[PDB]
Amino acid sequence: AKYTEDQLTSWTKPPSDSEQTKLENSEKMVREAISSDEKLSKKTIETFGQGSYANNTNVRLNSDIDINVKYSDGFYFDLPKDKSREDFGITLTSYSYEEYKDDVENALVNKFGRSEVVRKDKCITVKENSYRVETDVVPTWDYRRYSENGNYVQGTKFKTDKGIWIDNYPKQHIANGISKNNNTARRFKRLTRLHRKLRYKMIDDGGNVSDNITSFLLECLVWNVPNRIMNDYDTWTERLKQSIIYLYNNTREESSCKEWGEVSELLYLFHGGRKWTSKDVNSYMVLLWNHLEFLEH
Ligand SMILES: O=c1ccn([C@@H]2O[C@H](COP(=O)(O)OP(=O)(O)OP(=O)(O)O)[C@@H](O)[C@H]2O)c(=O)[nH]1
Ligand SMILES: O=c1ccn([C@@H]2O[C@H](COP(=O)(O)OP(=O)(O)OP(=O)(O)O)[C@@H](O)[C@H]2O)c(=O)[nH]1
Ligand SMILES: [Mg+2]
Repeated sequence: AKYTEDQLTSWTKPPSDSEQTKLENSEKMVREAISSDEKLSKKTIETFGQGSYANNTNVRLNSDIDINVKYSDGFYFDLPKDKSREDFGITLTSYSYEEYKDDVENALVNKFGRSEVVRKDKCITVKENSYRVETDVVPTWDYRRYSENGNYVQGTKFKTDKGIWIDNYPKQHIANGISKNNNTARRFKRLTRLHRKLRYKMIDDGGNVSDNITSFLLECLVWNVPNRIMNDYDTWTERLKQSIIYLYNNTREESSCKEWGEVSELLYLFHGGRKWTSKDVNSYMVLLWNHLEFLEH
Protein backbone atom coordinates (compact mmCIF):
# COMPACT_ATOMS: atom_id res chain seq x y z
CA ALA A 1 0.00 0.00 0.00
CA LYS A 2 1.61 3.23 -1.21
CA TYR A 3 -0.65 5.04 1.29
CA THR A 4 -1.73 4.04 4.76
CA GLU A 5 -5.24 3.70 6.13
CA ASP A 6 -4.82 6.92 8.10
CA GLN A 7 -3.80 8.91 5.01
CA LEU A 8 -6.73 7.63 2.93
CA THR A 9 -9.19 8.22 5.78
CA SER A 10 -7.84 11.76 6.11
CA TRP A 11 -8.25 12.31 2.36
CA THR A 12 -11.91 11.26 2.60
CA LYS A 13 -12.53 14.58 4.41
CA PRO A 14 -13.64 18.09 3.41
CA PRO A 15 -10.75 20.54 2.97
CA SER A 16 -12.25 22.99 5.50
CA ASP A 17 -14.93 23.26 8.16
CA SER A 18 -16.32 26.35 6.37
CA GLU A 19 -17.25 24.87 2.97
CA GLN A 20 -20.95 25.69 3.32
CA THR A 21 -20.09 29.21 4.47
CA LYS A 22 -18.01 29.82 1.33
CA LEU A 23 -20.72 28.38 -0.92
CA GLU A 24 -23.44 30.52 0.66
CA ASN A 25 -21.26 33.65 0.50
CA SER A 26 -20.65 33.11 -3.22
CA GLU A 27 -24.36 32.46 -3.80
CA LYS A 28 -25.31 35.64 -1.93
CA MET A 29 -22.78 37.86 -3.70
CA VAL A 30 -23.91 36.60 -7.12
CA ARG A 31 -27.57 36.99 -6.14
CA GLU A 32 -26.89 40.57 -5.04
CA ALA A 33 -25.08 41.33 -8.30
CA ILE A 34 -28.23 40.08 -10.03
CA SER A 35 -30.73 41.91 -7.83
CA SER A 36 -28.93 45.28 -7.98
CA ASP A 37 -28.80 45.28 -11.79
CA GLU A 38 -31.38 47.41 -13.59
CA LYS A 39 -31.91 44.99 -16.48
CA LEU A 40 -31.77 41.58 -14.81
CA SER A 41 -33.65 42.38 -11.59
CA LYS A 42 -36.86 42.66 -13.64
CA LYS A 43 -36.41 39.07 -14.89
CA THR A 44 -37.11 35.75 -13.16
CA ILE A 45 -33.58 34.52 -12.43
CA GLU A 46 -32.71 31.90 -9.81
CA THR A 47 -29.22 31.82 -8.29
CA PHE A 48 -28.12 28.46 -6.90
CA GLY A 49 -24.96 26.47 -6.33
CA GLN A 50 -23.76 23.53 -8.40
CA GLY A 51 -20.63 21.43 -8.66
CA SER A 52 -18.32 20.25 -5.92
CA TYR A 53 -19.33 22.82 -3.29
CA ALA A 54 -23.04 22.10 -3.82
CA ASN A 55 -22.41 18.33 -3.66
CA ASN A 56 -20.04 18.66 -0.67
CA THR A 57 -17.42 16.79 -2.70
CA ASN A 58 -14.74 19.48 -3.03
CA VAL A 59 -11.25 18.41 -1.92
CA ARG A 60 -9.14 21.44 -2.91
CA LEU A 61 -9.09 24.27 -0.37
CA ASN A 62 -10.65 27.39 -1.92
CA SER A 63 -11.08 25.85 -5.35
CA ASP A 64 -13.61 27.50 -7.64
CA ILE A 65 -17.24 27.53 -6.49
CA ASP A 66 -19.78 27.07 -9.28
CA ILE A 67 -22.84 29.33 -9.06
CA ASN A 68 -25.58 28.87 -11.65
CA VAL A 69 -27.77 31.83 -12.60
CA LYS A 70 -30.78 30.39 -14.39
CA TYR A 71 -33.22 32.51 -16.39
CA SER A 72 -36.71 31.00 -16.45
CA ASP A 73 -38.98 33.56 -18.13
CA GLY A 74 -38.65 31.37 -21.24
CA PHE A 75 -37.39 27.80 -21.56
CA TYR A 76 -35.76 25.83 -24.33
CA PHE A 77 -37.26 22.39 -24.82
CA ASP A 78 -36.92 19.16 -26.78
CA LEU A 79 -39.75 16.91 -27.98
CA PRO A 80 -39.82 13.34 -29.33
CA LYS A 81 -39.88 12.84 -33.08
CA ASP A 82 -43.58 11.86 -33.04
CA LYS A 83 -44.75 15.18 -31.55
CA SER A 84 -45.32 18.57 -33.16
CA ARG A 85 -43.75 21.68 -31.69
CA GLU A 86 -46.70 23.84 -32.78
CA ASP A 87 -49.17 21.58 -30.96
CA PHE A 88 -47.18 21.91 -27.73
CA GLY A 89 -47.26 25.72 -27.67
CA ILE A 90 -44.70 28.08 -29.20
CA THR A 91 -43.35 31.34 -27.78
CA LEU A 92 -41.19 33.89 -29.59
CA THR A 93 -39.01 36.33 -27.68
CA SER A 94 -36.49 39.04 -28.53
CA TYR A 95 -34.29 37.86 -25.64
CA SER A 96 -31.50 35.40 -26.41
CA TYR A 97 -28.92 33.49 -24.39
CA GLU A 98 -26.09 35.62 -25.81
CA GLU A 99 -27.71 38.80 -24.49
CA TYR A 100 -28.41 37.08 -21.16
CA LYS A 101 -24.75 36.12 -20.69
CA ASP A 102 -23.68 39.63 -21.69
CA ASP A 103 -26.10 41.09 -19.13
CA VAL A 104 -24.84 38.76 -16.40
CA GLU A 105 -21.24 39.74 -17.19
CA ASN A 106 -22.36 43.37 -16.99
CA ALA A 107 -23.96 42.97 -13.56
CA LEU A 108 -20.87 41.12 -12.31
CA VAL A 109 -18.57 43.89 -13.56
CA ASN A 110 -20.82 46.49 -11.92
CA LYS A 111 -20.75 44.74 -8.55
CA PHE A 112 -17.10 43.63 -8.52
CA GLY A 113 -15.20 45.69 -11.10
CA ARG A 114 -13.92 44.80 -14.57
CA SER A 115 -10.46 43.86 -13.30
CA GLU A 116 -12.07 41.22 -11.05
CA VAL A 117 -14.34 39.64 -13.71
CA VAL A 118 -13.01 37.38 -16.49
CA ARG A 119 -15.34 36.08 -19.21
CA LYS A 120 -14.63 32.48 -20.21
CA ASP A 121 -15.95 29.89 -22.66
CA LYS A 122 -18.53 28.26 -20.37
CA CYS A 123 -18.69 30.69 -17.43
CA ILE A 124 -17.73 34.09 -16.03
CA THR A 125 -15.10 34.05 -13.29
CA VAL A 126 -15.13 36.44 -10.33
CA LYS A 127 -11.64 36.57 -8.87
CA GLU A 128 -10.83 35.61 -5.31
CA ASN A 129 -9.82 38.15 -2.69
CA SER A 130 -9.37 37.67 1.06
CA TYR A 131 -13.13 37.37 1.69
CA ARG A 132 -14.52 35.50 -1.34
CA VAL A 133 -13.53 32.30 -3.11
CA GLU A 134 -12.98 32.46 -6.87
CA THR A 135 -16.46 31.91 -8.31
CA ASP A 136 -17.49 30.58 -11.72
CA VAL A 137 -20.87 32.16 -12.51
CA VAL A 138 -22.66 29.98 -15.06
CA PRO A 139 -25.54 31.69 -16.90
CA THR A 140 -28.14 29.16 -18.06
CA TRP A 141 -31.74 29.04 -19.25
CA ASP A 142 -34.59 26.77 -18.22
CA TYR A 143 -34.74 23.59 -20.30
CA ARG A 144 -37.36 20.87 -20.68
CA ARG A 145 -36.94 17.44 -22.24
CA TYR A 146 -40.20 15.61 -22.93
CA SER A 147 -40.66 11.85 -23.18
CA GLU A 148 -43.32 9.78 -24.94
CA ASN A 149 -45.77 9.80 -22.00
CA GLY A 150 -46.01 13.63 -21.89
CA ASN A 151 -43.93 14.03 -18.73
CA TYR A 152 -40.88 16.28 -18.91
CA VAL A 153 -37.61 16.57 -17.03
CA GLN A 154 -36.36 20.05 -16.15
CA GLY A 155 -32.78 21.23 -16.27
CA THR A 156 -30.43 23.94 -17.50
CA LYS A 157 -29.21 24.74 -20.99
CA PHE A 158 -26.59 27.19 -22.22
CA LYS A 159 -24.35 28.04 -25.16
CA THR A 160 -20.57 28.24 -24.94
CA ASP A 161 -18.79 31.22 -26.45
CA LYS A 162 -17.54 28.82 -29.14
CA GLY A 163 -21.17 28.10 -30.09
CA ILE A 164 -21.70 24.67 -28.49
CA TRP A 165 -25.06 24.08 -26.80
CA ILE A 166 -24.90 22.13 -23.52
CA ASP A 167 -27.67 20.57 -21.42
CA ASN A 168 -27.21 19.93 -17.70
CA TYR A 169 -29.28 18.60 -14.81
CA PRO A 170 -27.61 20.03 -11.70
CA LYS A 171 -30.58 19.86 -9.33
CA GLN A 172 -31.26 16.17 -10.01
CA HIS A 173 -27.50 15.61 -9.75
CA ILE A 174 -27.39 17.09 -6.24
CA ALA A 175 -30.59 15.32 -5.18
CA ASN A 176 -29.34 11.92 -6.34
CA GLY A 177 -25.94 12.40 -4.73
CA ILE A 178 -27.66 13.25 -1.45
CA SER A 179 -29.90 10.17 -1.71
CA LYS A 180 -26.93 7.88 -2.35
CA ASN A 181 -24.94 9.48 0.48
CA ASN A 182 -27.87 8.81 2.83
CA ASN A 183 -28.18 5.20 1.67
CA THR A 184 -24.41 4.65 2.10
CA ALA A 185 -24.09 6.18 5.61
CA ARG A 186 -22.28 9.19 4.10
CA ARG A 187 -19.64 6.94 2.51
CA PHE A 188 -20.43 7.72 -1.14
CA LYS A 189 -19.21 11.32 -0.95
CA ARG A 190 -16.21 10.34 1.19
CA LEU A 191 -15.16 7.83 -1.49
CA THR A 192 -15.73 10.52 -4.13
CA ARG A 193 -13.46 12.85 -2.17
CA LEU A 194 -10.84 10.11 -1.88
CA HIS A 195 -10.89 9.47 -5.64
CA ARG A 196 -10.66 13.19 -6.48
CA LYS A 197 -7.76 13.66 -4.07
CA LEU A 198 -5.97 10.60 -5.47
CA ARG A 199 -6.32 11.95 -9.01
CA TYR A 200 -4.80 15.24 -7.87
CA LYS A 201 -1.88 13.53 -6.09
CA MET A 202 -1.14 11.39 -9.15
CA ILE A 203 -1.10 14.49 -11.35
CA ASP A 204 1.11 16.36 -8.87
CA ASP A 205 3.95 13.87 -8.32
CA GLY A 206 4.38 13.44 -12.09
CA GLY A 207 1.98 10.66 -13.11
CA ASN A 208 0.53 10.58 -16.61
CA VAL A 209 -3.20 11.15 -16.09
CA SER A 210 -5.36 11.70 -19.17
CA ASP A 211 -6.93 15.14 -19.54
CA ASN A 212 -10.19 13.33 -20.35
CA ILE A 213 -10.57 12.20 -16.71
CA THR A 214 -12.39 15.15 -15.13
CA SER A 215 -13.66 15.63 -11.58
CA PHE A 216 -17.26 15.43 -12.81
CA LEU A 217 -16.34 12.13 -14.48
CA LEU A 218 -14.79 10.73 -11.30
CA GLU A 219 -17.92 11.74 -9.39
CA CYS A 220 -20.15 10.01 -11.96
CA LEU A 221 -17.99 6.89 -11.74
CA VAL A 222 -18.14 6.69 -7.96
CA TRP A 223 -21.88 7.33 -8.28
CA ASN A 224 -22.04 4.26 -10.52
CA VAL A 225 -20.27 2.08 -7.92
CA PRO A 226 -22.97 0.02 -6.16
CA ASN A 227 -23.72 0.82 -2.53
CA ARG A 228 -22.68 -2.66 -1.37
CA ILE A 229 -19.01 -1.91 -2.11
CA MET A 230 -19.20 1.03 0.31
CA ASN A 231 -21.45 -0.58 2.93
CA ASP A 232 -20.01 -4.12 3.10
CA TYR A 233 -16.36 -3.25 3.81
CA ASP A 234 -14.66 -1.96 6.93
CA THR A 235 -11.56 0.03 5.90
CA TRP A 236 -11.08 2.73 3.28
CA THR A 237 -8.16 0.82 1.73
CA GLU A 238 -10.52 -2.05 0.96
CA ARG A 239 -13.42 0.12 -0.22
CA LEU A 240 -11.06 1.95 -2.59
CA LYS A 241 -9.53 -1.32 -3.82
CA GLN A 242 -12.98 -2.81 -4.48
CA SER A 243 -14.32 0.31 -6.22
CA ILE A 244 -11.30 0.33 -8.54
CA ILE A 245 -11.82 -3.38 -9.23
CA TYR A 246 -15.49 -2.79 -10.06
CA LEU A 247 -14.86 0.17 -12.37
CA TYR A 248 -12.00 -1.62 -14.13
CA ASN A 249 -14.00 -4.82 -14.63
CA ASN A 250 -17.08 -3.02 -15.93
CA THR A 251 -15.09 -0.78 -18.29
CA ARG A 252 -13.20 -3.55 -20.11
CA GLU A 253 -16.07 -3.92 -22.63
CA GLU A 254 -18.33 -1.08 -23.74
CA SER A 255 -21.35 -3.38 -23.37
CA SER A 256 -20.88 -3.55 -19.59
CA CYS A 257 -21.20 0.22 -19.11
CA LYS A 258 -22.89 1.78 -22.16
CA GLU A 259 -26.10 2.16 -20.12
CA TRP A 260 -24.53 3.94 -17.13
CA GLY A 261 -25.68 7.52 -16.66
CA GLU A 262 -24.33 10.56 -14.87
CA VAL A 263 -25.37 11.38 -11.31
CA SER A 264 -28.56 13.04 -12.57
CA GLU A 265 -29.44 9.75 -14.35
CA LEU A 266 -30.94 11.94 -17.10
CA LEU A 267 -27.97 11.69 -19.48
CA TYR A 268 -25.78 8.78 -20.52
CA LEU A 269 -22.16 8.59 -19.40
CA PHE A 270 -20.76 7.03 -22.61
CA HIS A 271 -23.09 7.96 -25.50
CA GLY A 272 -20.93 10.35 -27.50
CA GLY A 273 -20.54 14.09 -27.02
CA ARG A 274 -18.30 13.36 -24.02
CA LYS A 275 -14.62 14.23 -23.90
CA TRP A 276 -13.91 10.80 -22.35
CA THR A 277 -14.42 7.16 -23.32
CA SER A 278 -14.93 3.97 -21.36
CA LYS A 279 -11.46 2.91 -22.51
CA ASP A 280 -10.17 6.15 -20.99
CA VAL A 281 -11.81 5.21 -17.68
CA ASN A 282 -10.34 1.70 -17.88
CA SER A 283 -6.83 3.05 -18.55
CA TYR A 284 -7.24 5.46 -15.64
CA MET A 285 -8.29 2.60 -13.35
CA VAL A 286 -5.21 0.64 -14.42
CA LEU A 287 -2.95 3.64 -13.77
CA LEU A 288 -4.50 4.27 -10.34
CA TRP A 289 -4.26 0.59 -9.40
CA ASN A 290 -0.57 0.49 -10.35
CA HIS A 291 -0.02 3.71 -8.39
CA LEU A 292 -1.63 2.37 -5.21
CA GLU A 293 0.58 -0.77 -5.07
CA PHE A 294 -1.80 -3.14 -3.29
CA LEU A 295 -0.46 -6.32 -1.72
CA GLU A 296 -0.64 -9.33 -4.03
CA HIS A 297 0.28 -13.02 -3.98
O1 LIG B 1 -19.51 17.51 -18.26
C1 LIG B 1 -20.13 18.11 -17.43
C2 LIG B 1 -19.50 19.02 -16.63
C3 LIG B 1 -20.22 19.70 -15.69
N1 LIG B 1 -21.52 19.48 -15.56
C4 LIG B 1 -22.29 20.22 -14.54
O2 LIG B 1 -21.53 21.48 -14.06
C5 LIG B 1 -21.24 21.23 -12.54
C6 LIG B 1 -19.86 21.76 -12.15
O3 LIG B 1 -18.93 21.47 -13.18
P1 LIG B 1 -17.37 21.09 -12.73
O4 LIG B 1 -16.56 20.81 -13.96
O5 LIG B 1 -16.75 22.26 -11.95
O6 LIG B 1 -17.42 19.73 -11.78
P2 LIG B 1 -17.04 19.73 -10.17
O7 LIG B 1 -17.40 21.08 -9.55
O8 LIG B 1 -17.80 18.62 -9.48
O9 LIG B 1 -15.41 19.45 -10.01
P3 LIG B 1 -14.28 20.62 -9.91
O10 LIG B 1 -13.44 20.62 -11.15
O11 LIG B 1 -14.95 21.96 -9.76
O12 LIG B 1 -13.39 20.36 -8.69
C7 LIG B 1 -21.28 19.92 -12.42
O13 LIG B 1 -21.62 19.53 -11.07
C8 LIG B 1 -22.46 19.47 -13.44
O14 LIG B 1 -23.75 19.75 -12.85
C9 LIG B 1 -22.15 18.58 -16.36
O15 LIG B 1 -23.34 18.38 -16.24
N2 LIG B 1 -21.44 17.90 -17.30
O1 LIG C 1 -21.36 21.13 -18.79
C1 LIG C 1 -20.91 21.99 -18.10
C2 LIG C 1 -19.57 22.27 -18.11
C3 LIG C 1 -19.06 23.24 -17.32
N1 LIG C 1 -19.87 23.94 -16.52
C4 LIG C 1 -19.34 25.01 -15.65
O2 LIG C 1 -18.34 25.91 -16.40
C5 LIG C 1 -16.96 25.74 -15.67
C6 LIG C 1 -15.88 25.53 -16.72
O3 LIG C 1 -15.21 24.33 -16.43
P1 LIG C 1 -14.73 23.36 -17.69
O4 LIG C 1 -13.35 22.86 -17.39
O5 LIG C 1 -15.69 22.18 -17.81
O6 LIG C 1 -14.74 24.23 -19.10
P2 LIG C 1 -13.41 24.96 -19.77
O7 LIG C 1 -13.82 26.27 -20.45
O8 LIG C 1 -12.38 25.24 -18.70
O9 LIG C 1 -12.78 23.92 -20.91
P3 LIG C 1 -11.58 22.83 -20.64
O10 LIG C 1 -10.31 23.29 -21.34
O11 LIG C 1 -11.32 22.69 -19.17
O12 LIG C 1 -12.00 21.49 -21.19
C7 LIG C 1 -17.09 24.65 -14.93
O13 LIG C 1 -16.33 24.76 -13.71
C8 LIG C 1 -18.68 24.50 -14.60
O14 LIG C 1 -19.00 25.24 -13.42
C9 LIG C 1 -21.20 23.67 -16.50
O15 LIG C 1 -21.93 24.31 -15.77
N2 LIG C 1 -21.71 22.69 -17.30
MG1 LIG D 1 -16.61 22.99 -10.04
